[PDB]
Amino acid sequence: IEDLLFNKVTLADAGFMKQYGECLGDINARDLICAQKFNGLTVLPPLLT
Amino acid sequence: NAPATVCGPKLSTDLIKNQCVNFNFNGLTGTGVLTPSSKRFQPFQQFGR
Repeated sequence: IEDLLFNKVTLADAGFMKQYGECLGDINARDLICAQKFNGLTVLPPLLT
Repeated sequence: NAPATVCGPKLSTDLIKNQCVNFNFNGLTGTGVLTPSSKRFQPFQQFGR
């Protein structure tokens, strides 16, 4: 039952790591996360996994 | 805002890529890293935003 619930909600960022090289290697796509990171906005992971 | 043909006296240098440098492009100054681009500029376009 927990499998169905998790698939029913769309999440933006699967993880909480975004390497510097990856943003530069993906410049063509206007990724929303890379734009936030380059402007000093950060999202922190929850303590409990 | 657009291509220019009248410029002040100043010596140019060689392009340095994949490194954080101070740049000056036709009078526009800043700091950043330069990498090759796949964008397609029309003849009357000089800058992208």
